[PDB]
Amino acid sequence: MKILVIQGPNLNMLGHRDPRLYGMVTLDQIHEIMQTFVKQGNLDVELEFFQTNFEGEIIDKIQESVGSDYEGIIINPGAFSHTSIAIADAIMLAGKPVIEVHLTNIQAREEFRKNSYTGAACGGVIMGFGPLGYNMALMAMVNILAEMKA
Amino acid sequence: MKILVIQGPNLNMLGHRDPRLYGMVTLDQIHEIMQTFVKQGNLDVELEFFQTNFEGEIIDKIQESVGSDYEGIIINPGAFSHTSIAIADAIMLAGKPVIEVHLTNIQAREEFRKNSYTGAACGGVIMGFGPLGYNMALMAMVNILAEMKA
Amino acid sequence: MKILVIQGPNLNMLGHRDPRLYGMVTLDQIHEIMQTFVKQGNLDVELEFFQTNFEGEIIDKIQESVGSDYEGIIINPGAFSHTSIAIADAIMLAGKPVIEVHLTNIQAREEFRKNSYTGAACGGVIMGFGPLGYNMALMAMVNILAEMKA
Amino acid sequence: MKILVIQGPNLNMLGHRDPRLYGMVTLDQIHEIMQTFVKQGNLDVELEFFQTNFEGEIIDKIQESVGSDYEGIIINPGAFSHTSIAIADAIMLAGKPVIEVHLTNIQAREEFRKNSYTGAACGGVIMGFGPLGYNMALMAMVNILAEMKA
Amino acid sequence: MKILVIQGPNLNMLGHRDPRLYGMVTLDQIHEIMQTFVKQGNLDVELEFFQTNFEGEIIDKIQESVGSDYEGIIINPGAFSHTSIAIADAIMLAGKPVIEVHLTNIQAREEFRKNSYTGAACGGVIMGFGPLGYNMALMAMVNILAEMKA
Amino acid sequence: MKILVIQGPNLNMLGHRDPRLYGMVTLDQIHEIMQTFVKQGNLDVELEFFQTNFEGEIIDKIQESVGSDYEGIIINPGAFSHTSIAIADAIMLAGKPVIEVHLTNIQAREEFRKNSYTGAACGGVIMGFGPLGYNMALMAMVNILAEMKA
Amino acid sequence: MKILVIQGPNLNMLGHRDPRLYGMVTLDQIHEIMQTFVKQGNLDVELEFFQTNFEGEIIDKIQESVGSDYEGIIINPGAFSHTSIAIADAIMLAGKPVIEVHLTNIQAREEFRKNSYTGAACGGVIMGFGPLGYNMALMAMVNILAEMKA
Amino acid sequence: MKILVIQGPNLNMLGHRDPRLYGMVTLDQIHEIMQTFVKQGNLDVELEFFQTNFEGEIIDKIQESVGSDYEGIIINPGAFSHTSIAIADAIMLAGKPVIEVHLTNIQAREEFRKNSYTGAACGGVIMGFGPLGYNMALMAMVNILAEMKA
Amino acid sequence: MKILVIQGPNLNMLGHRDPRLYGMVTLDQIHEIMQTFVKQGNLDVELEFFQTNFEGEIIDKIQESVGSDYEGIIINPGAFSHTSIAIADAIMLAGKPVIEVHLTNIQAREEFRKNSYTGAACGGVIMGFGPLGYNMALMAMVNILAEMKA
Amino acid sequence: MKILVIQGPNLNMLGHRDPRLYGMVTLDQIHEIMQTFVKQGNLDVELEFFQTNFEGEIIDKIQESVGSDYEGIIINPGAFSHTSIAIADAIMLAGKPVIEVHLTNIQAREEFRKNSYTGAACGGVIMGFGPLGYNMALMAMVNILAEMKA
Amino acid sequence: MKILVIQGPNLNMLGHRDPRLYGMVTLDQIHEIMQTFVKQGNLDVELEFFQTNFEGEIIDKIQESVGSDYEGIIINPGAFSHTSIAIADAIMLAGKPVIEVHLTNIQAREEFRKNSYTGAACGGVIMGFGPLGYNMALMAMVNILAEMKA
Amino acid sequence: MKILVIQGPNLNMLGHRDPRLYGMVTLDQIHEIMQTFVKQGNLDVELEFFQTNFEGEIIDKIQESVGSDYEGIIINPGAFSHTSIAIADAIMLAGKPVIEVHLTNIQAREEFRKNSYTGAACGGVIMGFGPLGYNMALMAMVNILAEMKA
Ligand SMILES: O=C(O)[C@@]1(O)C[C@@H](O)[C@H](O)c2sc(CCC3CC3)cc21
Ligand SMILES: O=C(O)[C@@]1(O)C[C@@H](O)[C@H](O)c2sc(CCC3CC3)cc21
Ligand SMILES: O=C(O)[C@@]1(O)C[C@@H](O)[C@H](O)c2sc(CCC3CC3)cc21
Ligand SMILES: O=C(O)[C@@]1(O)C[C@@H](O)[C@H](O)c2sc(CCC3CC3)cc21
Ligand SMILES: O=C(O)[C@@]1(O)C[C@@H](O)[C@H](O)c2sc(CCC3CC3)cc21
Ligand SMILES: O=C(O)[C@@]1(O)C[C@@H](O)[C@H](O)c2sc(CCC3CC3)cc21
Ligand SMILES: O=C(O)[C@@]1(O)C[C@@H](O)[C@H](O)c2sc(CCC3CC3)cc21
Ligand SMILES: O=C(O)[C@@]1(O)C[C@@H](O)[C@H](O)c2sc(CCC3CC3)cc21
Ligand SMILES: O=C(O)[C@@]1(O)C[C@@H](O)[C@H](O)c2sc(CCC3CC3)cc21
Ligand SMILES: O=C(O)[C@@]1(O)C[C@@H](O)[C@H](O)c2sc(CCC3CC3)cc21
Ligand SMILES: O=C(O)[C@@]1(O)C[C@@H](O)[C@H](O)c2sc(CCC3CC3)cc21
Ligand SMILES: O=C(O)[C@@]1(O)C[C@@H](O)[C@H](O)c2sc(CCC3CC3)cc21
Repeated sequence: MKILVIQGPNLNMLGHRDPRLYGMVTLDQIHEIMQTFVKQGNLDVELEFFQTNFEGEIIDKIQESVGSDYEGIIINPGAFSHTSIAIADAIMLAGKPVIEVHLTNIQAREEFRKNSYTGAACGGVIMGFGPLGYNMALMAMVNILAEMKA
Repeated sequence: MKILVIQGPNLNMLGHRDPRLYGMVTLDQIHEIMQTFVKQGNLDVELEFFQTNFEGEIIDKIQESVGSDYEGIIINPGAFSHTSIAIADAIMLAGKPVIEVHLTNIQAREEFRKNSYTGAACGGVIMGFGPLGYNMALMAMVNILAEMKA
Repeated sequence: MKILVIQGPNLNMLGHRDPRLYGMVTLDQIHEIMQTFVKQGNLDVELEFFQTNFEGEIIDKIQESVGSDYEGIIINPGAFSHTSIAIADAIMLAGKPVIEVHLTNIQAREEFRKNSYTGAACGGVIMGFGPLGYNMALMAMVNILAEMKA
Repeated sequence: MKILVIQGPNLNMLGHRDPRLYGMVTLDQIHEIMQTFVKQGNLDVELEFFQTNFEGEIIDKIQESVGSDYEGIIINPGAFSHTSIAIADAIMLAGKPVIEVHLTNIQAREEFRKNSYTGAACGGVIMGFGPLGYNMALMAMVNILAEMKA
Repeated sequence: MKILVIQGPNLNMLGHRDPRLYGMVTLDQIHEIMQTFVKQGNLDVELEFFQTNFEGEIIDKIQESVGSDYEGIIINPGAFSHTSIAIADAIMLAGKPVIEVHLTNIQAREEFRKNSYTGAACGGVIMGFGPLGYNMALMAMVNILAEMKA
Repeated sequence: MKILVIQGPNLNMLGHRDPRLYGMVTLDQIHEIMQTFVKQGNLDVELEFFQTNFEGEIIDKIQESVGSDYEGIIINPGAFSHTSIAIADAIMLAGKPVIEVHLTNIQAREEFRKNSYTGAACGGVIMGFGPLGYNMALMAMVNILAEMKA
Repeated sequence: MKILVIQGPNLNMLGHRDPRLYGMVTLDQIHEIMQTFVKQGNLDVELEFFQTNFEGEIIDKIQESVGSDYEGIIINPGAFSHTSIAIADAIMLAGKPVIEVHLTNIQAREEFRKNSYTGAACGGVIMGFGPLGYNMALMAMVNILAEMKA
Repeated sequence: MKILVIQGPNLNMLGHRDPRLYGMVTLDQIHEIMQTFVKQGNLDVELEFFQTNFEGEIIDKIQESVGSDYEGIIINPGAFSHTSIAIADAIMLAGKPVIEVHLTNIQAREEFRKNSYTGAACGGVIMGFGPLGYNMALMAMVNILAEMKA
Repeated sequence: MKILVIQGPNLNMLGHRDPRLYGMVTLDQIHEIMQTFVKQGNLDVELEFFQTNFEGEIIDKIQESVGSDYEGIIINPGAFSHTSIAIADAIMLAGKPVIEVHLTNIQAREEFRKNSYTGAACGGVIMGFGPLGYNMALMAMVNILAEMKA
Repeated sequence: MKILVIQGPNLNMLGHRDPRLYGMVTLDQIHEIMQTFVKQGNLDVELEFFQTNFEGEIIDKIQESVGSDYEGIIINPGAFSHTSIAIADAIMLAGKPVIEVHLTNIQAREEFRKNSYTGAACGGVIMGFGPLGYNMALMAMVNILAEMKA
Repeated sequence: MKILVIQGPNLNMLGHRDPRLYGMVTLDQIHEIMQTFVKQGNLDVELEFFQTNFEGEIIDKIQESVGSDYEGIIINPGAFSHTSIAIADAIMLAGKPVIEVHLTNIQAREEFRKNSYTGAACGGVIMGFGPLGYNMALMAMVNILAEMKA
Repeated sequence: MKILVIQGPNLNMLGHRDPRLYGMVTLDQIHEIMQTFVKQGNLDVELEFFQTNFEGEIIDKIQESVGSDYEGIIINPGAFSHTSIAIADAIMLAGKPVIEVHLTNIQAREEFRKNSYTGAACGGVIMGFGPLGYNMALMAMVNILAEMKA
C-alpha cells in the first residue's frame, strides 16, 4: 500500500511555534515516527509525505491520487478543515479511504473550529492525541485497506 | 468577442468521478461542445478555457481580463462559490459581464451550498442544467455583448 | 411539445412599473419574443401563457398540466418563490420538467429573496438576465424534452 | 353533527402522485372511507368535504362555518400549515373544535415542515398515520362534540 | 380624491369574534365611521371599501388602482402583513401613497407578528388604536395628497 | 397483540397536579379506559402499562420489547420528548410500530416543547386530545398491526 | 387634559441635520404646529414639551407624570426605542396612555431599528408620516382620553 | 493499568439492530476483540467493561474510578454525547485520561449529533472507524499512560 | 418545617475535585453547616439531605414531597439545571416553594450554562456564593414558609 | 463596613406601581428593613442608599466607591442589567465585592430579561425573593467581607 | 483646528484599574501626551478634552460641536460603542470627521464587544494600540482636515 | 527594522477599479508614500512590499518572516480577512507584531465583512482612512518595535 500523508497550512511550523498548545515534536519528527511505526511493524506500506499552505495544492495532490499508486490518504487540513468545501469535495470525489487527523481536540477550542467540512467527508476522524494521532491513523488505514482486500 | 471560460476546483474531474450526480460528460467534452455551439452558430466568438483548483489563479485570471482582449467571463467557481469573497470582489471589480454556471441546482442540495458570494457579484446565474448550462451561458453572453455594442 | 409559461404575482405590471429595476419590456412583449424564438427556430413547440396573482391559480394550472397536452413548464413565481411551499410541492408532484426564471438576480437583492422554495423543486434555475432568461429557458426546455425522447 | 372536512393545496393529487411517500389511496377514497366509518358506526354525523388549492377559499369556508349548521372541522391544510398565519387566525376565530391532520409525520421531514401555525391554533393534531388519520380525527371529533353537549 | 380602503383576511369577522382583543365594532361600522369623518369634515374624498381573504384579490385591487380614479390606499393586510412579499411588491409598484393600519399593536404580540413586509413597503404605519386608526389614516392621507398637489 | 404503553416523567402525577392544564383524570384511570376500549371492542389486545421518571428505564423497556411478546408501543415520553436523543434512537432501533401521544398540544406551548426528537422517530404522533389521545393511539395501533399481518 | 410631549435623543437637531431623511421642519416648528392644531380645534389640551438626550431624564419625566396634572404622553424616544428596556418599563408603569411616534418608518430602515421595546409598551405606534405623525398622535390622544372619561 | 470501557445508551443492541449503519459485530464481540488486542500485544492492561442506558449509572461509574484501581477510561456515551453536560462535567472532574469513541462519524450525520459536550471534555476523540475505533483507543490509552509514568 | 435539600449530579465530589473552581468544602460539610445554621438559630426546621446523579431519582424525590411531611425544597440540580425540562416540570408540579442554588455564577461561565430550565420553574435562584448560598436559601425558605403560615 | 446599596431605574416606583408583579412594599420600606436587619443583628455595617434612573450616575457612584470608605456594593440595576455593558465594566473594575439583586426571577420572564451583563460581572446574584433578596444580600456581604478580613 | 477628544464611560479609571488589560498610563497622561504630540509637531491644533460616564453628555457634547469652533472629534465611547445607537446617530448627524479609538482590540475579546454601532458611523476606527491609538488618531485627523481644506 | 508590508487579494487593482469606493491612488503609489514617510522621518526602517492573490503565498511569506531579518508585518489581507482562519493562525504563530490595515471601514459595509479572523489575531487594527492607514500603521510599528527594544 502507498499511503499519502497530507499536512496542511501551518503544520510545517510544528515544534517551532506555540509549543504549549501544539508540542515540541516537529513535523519531520512525526514523519520519521510514522516510518518507524511501519518498519518496526513490518507493514507493507510506502509513505509519501506532503505539506503545503495552499488549498489548491492539497486538491491537486488528492486528485494526483486517482491512480494505482496510492490506496489511502491521512490528512490534517489544518485551518482549511473549517473553511474548505473545495477540499471536502475533493475528498468525497477521491473514491479511496481518507482519514482526518487533528493534533488538538477541535471540539474543545474556539467555536469557529468546531465545523469540519473535510472531516464530514472523511471516513473517520481522530483528534486530540497530538503526534500519536498520526500513528493511530496509520494503524487504522492498514486495517481498512486489508479489510477491503478481503 | 473573446469569452473566457473559468472552471474552478474539482471541475477537471468531471465525467470521471460521481457520475450519478455530475454526469458522464468530461470537462474537455463540454469545452468541445461549447466550440461546436459557436462554430455551428457562426458566432464571432473566441473561447479561452481555463481550469484551476487555486482561488488565487482564478483571481489572477480575472484580473488578466482587464484588457481589450476579453469581453466577458463564464465562470463555474465550484465550491469557491460558497466561500470566496475574494473571487466575488474580483468579479465586482472586473467591469465586464460575468455569468455564473453550476451543473447542479445549488438551491436543492446541502444548506452550505445555498450561499453564493460569487453569484451575487455576477450579472446572472444558471444552475441545474448540467453541461447545457454552459451553452445557455454562451447564448446569453453573446446576446449581452451585442446589446452593449448597440 | 406544449410548453406552459406561468407568470406569477405582479409580472403583468412589467414594463409599466419600476423600469429601472425590471426594464421597459412588457410581459406581452416577452411572450411575443418567445414565440418569435420558436417560429424563427422552427421549433416544434406550442407555447401557452398564463399570468396570475393567485397562488391557488398557479397550483390549479400546474395540476392541469398532468396530461398528454403539456410536456414542460417555465415558471417565474415572482414573490411566491420565497414563500410558497405549496407551489414547490405542486412542482415536485408535477412529474414533468420545470424551469424557474427570475428577471433579477435574487442572490443580489434583499435577504428575504434569497430563499426559493420553488427553485429548489425545479430542475434548473435561471436568474438575472431580464427577459432573455425566458428564451434561455425555452432553449433549455427544448433540449431537455428532446433528450427525454431519446 | 355536521363535520366539515377541509383538504388543502395538492391533496386532490393524492393517490395519483408520489405514491411512495403519500400512498395509493385517493382523496375521494379517503372521503368514502370516512363515510363508511360514520355509517357503520351509526354515528349521527353529516360529513361535508371541501378541497381547494386557495388559502382564501379555506378561510372563506371556515368563516362559512360560523353557523348552526357546522359543529366542527377536520383540516389538512397541506403546505399552508407551515406558512398561513391567516388560516391559523381563522381557526382561532372559528370558536368551534378544529382538528389538524397530516398524512405524513411533519416532525420527520424537511426543517421547513416542522412549524405549523395552523396546528398551534387547533385543539389537537394527528400526523403520520396516512389516511387512517382522518378516521382517528372523526373518532375524536365525535367524542369532543358529545363531551361538549354533556 | 378617491381613497381605496383594503381590508384583508379575517377583517370581515370584526365585532363578531374575539371581542376582547379586537373589540365589538364591526367592519361595516368602521366604514360608516370613516364616511362620517369625511362628510362631517367636508373632505373632498370618495371612499371605496374592499375586503377579501385572498392575497391575489388584494394584489388585483392594488393594480386596479394604477389609474386616474384612485389617489391613495389605506390597507390592513391582516395576517398577510407578516407573510406576503407579493403584496409588499404590489405596494412598492403602486406608485401612490399607501398607509398600513393595524387594529392591534403588532410589536406587542407573538414574535411572528413583528415582521411586516407590507408595512416596510408603505409610507407610514399606524398600529394599536383599534378602529380609530382608520380615521387617523384618513386624516393622514388627505394631508399627504394635498401636500403632493402643492 | 401485546401493546406496551410507556408513560414518561411526571405522568404518574396526572389528575393530582395542575388540573387546569392536564385535567382531572388520573393515569390509572386512563389505563382502565384503554382496557375498557379493548374489552368493549373485543380487540385481541393485551395491554402492558409502564410508567417511569427514568430515561434509562424507558430505554431498557423499549429494548425488552425486542421479542415475540410485544408487537407495538404507545409512548408519552413527557419532557424527554424534547431532550432525549437516546430514547429517539431506541425507538428507531425497536423495529416495531411506535406511536407518540401527548395530552397537550406541544405546538401551542413554550418554544422549548416544540422539538420532539422522539416524535420524529415514531411512525405517528397524536397531541392535544387529553386522555382520548391514548384511545386514538390504540385504535391506530390495532389497525397498523392488522395491516402488517395482511 | 395636560399632554406631555417627550422628544428623545437627537430630536433637537431636526431641520438642521440630514434634511433628506428627516426633513427641514425643526422641532420647535413641530411644537408650534401641535399648538396650532389644539388652538384651531378648540381642544381642551395643555401641551408640555420636553426634549432630552438622556435616558434617565426621560424616565424621570415619565415618573413626574404620576399625578393629577398629566393625562397622557406622546413620545418619540429616538434611538432609545430600540435599546431602552428601562424606558419601556417606565412606560408600562406609567398607568396612563402613551403613544409612540417616529418620523421615519422604522420597519423600512436598518435591521437594528426594527425592534422597539418602547413601542411594544405603548398603546399605539405611529411611524413614517414625518411631523404630521405628532398631530395624528394628538388627534388620537384626545379621542382616547375622551373615551376614558366616558 | 486498569482501563474502564464505558458503553452508553443503546450500545447493547449493536449487531442486532440497524446493521447497515452500525454493522454486524456485537458489543460482546468488540469486548473480546479488545481483550485479544491486549493479550496478543502482551499489554499490562486489565479491561473492565460496563454498559448502561442510564446517565446516572455512567456518572456513578466514572466517580467509582476516583481510585488507585483505574487509570483511564474509554467511553462511547452514545446519544448522551450530544446532551449530557452532567457526564461532561464528570469527565472533567475525573482527573484521569478519558478517550471518546464513536462508531460513526458524528460530523457526517444529523445536525443534532454534531455537538459533543462529552467529547469536548475528553482528551481525544475517535469517530467513524466502527469497532476498530475501540482498539485505536486502547492503543492510544496505553501510550498515554506510559507517557505519564515517564 | 421539613426542608428537603436535593443535590444533583457530581455534587458528591465537592471538595475532592476542582477545588480552584468549587472550593475545598465537601458536600457533607455543607450539610453540617446548614444543620448548625438551624440549631444555632433555634429554627423549627428538620433538614433532609439527598444527593444523586440520576435525573429520575430527583424527580421521584420531588414527587415523594407531595405530602404533609415536607414543606419546601432547596435544590442544586447541577448540570441538569441546563438540560432537564423533566425536573423543571416536577418543580412546577410540586406546589411547594422551591429554591435553586448554584455554587458558581452560571451567568459568568460557558454559554451552555446560562439557560436554567429548573431555575425558571423555581420561585427564586441564588448563585455564585459557594457553600454560603445554601444558608442563604435556608434563611429564605424559613422566611417564605413563615409568610405562608401568616 | 460601609455597604453601598444602589437601586436602578424605576426602583423608586416600587410599591406604587404594578403591585401584582413587584409587591406593595416601597423602596424606602426595603431600606428601613435592611437597617433593622443590621441593627437587630448588631452588625458593624453602615448602609448608604442610592437610587437613580441614570446609567451614568450608577457608574459615577460605583467609581466613588474606589476608597477606604466603602467595602461592598449590593446593586439592583433594574433594566440596565440586560443592556449596560458600561455598568458591567464599572463593576468589574470596582475591585470590591458586588452582589446583584432582582426582585423577580429574571429567568422566568420575557426572553429579553434573561441576559444580565451586570450579573455576569458580579460575584453573586440573587433573584425572585422580592424585598427579602436585599436582606439575603446583606447577610451574604457581611459574611464575604468577614471572610476577606480573615 | 479645534479637535474635541471625547472619552466615554470608565475611561477616567485608566491606569488605576485592571492594568494588565488597559495598562498603567492614566487618562490625564494620555491627554498630556497628545498635547506634546501637537506642540512638538508645531501642529495648528487646539485640543479640548472631555470625559463622561453619561451617554446623554456625549450626545450633548457632539451637538455642541455643530459650530465654527470644532472641526473634528476623536472618540473612545467605551462600552457605549457596542450599545449606543443614539451616539451613533449623533456621530452621523455631526457632519464633521469623527475617528473612533479603542485601547484594546475589540475583535479579540468577548463576542458582545465585536459590534460597534459608533464605529460604523465613524469615518475610521483604530483599535488595539493602547494610548498610542490616540496619537495615531491625531495624526490622522490633522491629515484629514488639511485634505478637506485643499 | 525590516518591516514587511503584505497586500492581499485584489489590492493590485487599487486606483484602477472602483475609484468611488477605494480611491484613485494606486498600490505602487501607496508604497512610494510609505517610503517617503520613512525617508523624510529618517526612520531606521527597511520596507519590503509583497502583494498576492494567494492565501498560501501570504502564509508562506509570514513564515518566511520567522527570522532575524524581519521585525514586524503590516498586512491588508483583503477579503481573506473575513474567511482565512489559516492566515489568522499564521499571524498568531508569527511571534512578531502584526498590524492589520483596511482602506475601508469594514464595520460600515456588508454584514459579511464585519468578521475579521485575521484582525482578531493582530495586535491592532486600522480601518477607514484609505491609503493614510498604511502610514498610521508605519508610525505605530516603529513605536511598538522601539518600545520592545526598551
Ligand atoms: O490541531 C490541529 O491539528 C489543527 O488542524 C487544528 C486547526 O484548527 C488549526 O488551524 C491548526 S494549526 C496546526 C499546525 C500548528 C503548528 C504549531 C504551528 C494544526 C491545526
Ligand atoms: O454544480 C456545480 O457546478 C458545482 O459548482 C456546485 C458546487 O457546490 C460544488 O462544489 C461543485 S464540484 C463540481 C465539479 C464536480 C466534478 C465531478 C467531479 C461542481 C460543483
Ligand atoms: O426578478 C424576478 O423575476 C422576480 O421573480 C423576483 C421576485 O423576488 C420579485 O417579487 C419579483 S416581482 C416581479 C415582477 C415585477 C414587475 C415590474 C412589475 C418579478 C420578480
Ligand atoms: O402530510 C401531509 O398531509 C401534508 O399536509 C404535509 C405538508 O407539508 C405537505 O405540503 C403536503 S402535500 C400533501 C398532499 C400530497 C398528495 C400526493 C399529492 C399533503 C401534505
Ligand atoms: O391588528 C390587526 O389589525 C391585524 O392586522 C394584526 C394581524 O397580525 C392579525 O392576523 C389580524 S386578524 C384581524 C381581524 C380580526 C377580526 C376579529 C376577527 C386583524 C389583524
Ligand atoms: O402533554 C403531554 O403529554 C406532555 O408530554 C408534554 C410535555 O412537554 C410535558 O413535559 C408533560 S408533563 C406531563 C404529565 C403532567 C401531569 C400533570 C402532572 C405530560 C407532558
Ligand atoms: O424616525 C424617528 O423619529 C426616529 O425615532 C428613528 C430612530 O431610529 C432614530 O434614532 C431617530 S433620530 C431622530 C432625530 C433626527 C434629527 C435629524 C436630527 C429621530 C429618530
Ligand atoms: O456512532 C456512535 O457510536 C454513536 O455514539 C453516535 C450517537 O449519535 C448515537 O446515538 C449512537 S447509538 C449507538 C449504538 C447503536 C447500536 C446499533 C444499536 C452508537 C451511537
Ligand atoms: O455551580 C454549581 O453549583 C453547578 O450547579 C453549576 C453547573 O453548571 C455544574 O454542572 C455544576 S457541577 C457541580 C458540582 C461540582 C463538584 C466539584 C465536583 C455544581 C455545579
Ligand atoms: O425584578 C427586578 O428587580 C428587576 O431588576 C428586573 C428588571 O428586568 C426590570 O426592568 C425591573 S423594574 C424594577 C422596579 C419596578 C418597580 C415597580 C416599579 C425592578 C426590576
Ligand atoms: O478598549 C477600549 O478602549 C474600550 O473602549 C473597549 C470597551 O469594550 C470597554 O468597555 C472599555 S472600558 C475602557 C476604559 C477602562 C479603564 C481601565 C478602567 C475602555 C474600553
Ligand atoms: O478596505 C479594504 O482594505 C479591504 O481589505 C476590505 C475587504 O473587505 C475587501 O475585500 C477589499 S478589496 C480591496 C482592494 C480593492 C481595490 C480596488 C481594487 C481592499 C479590501
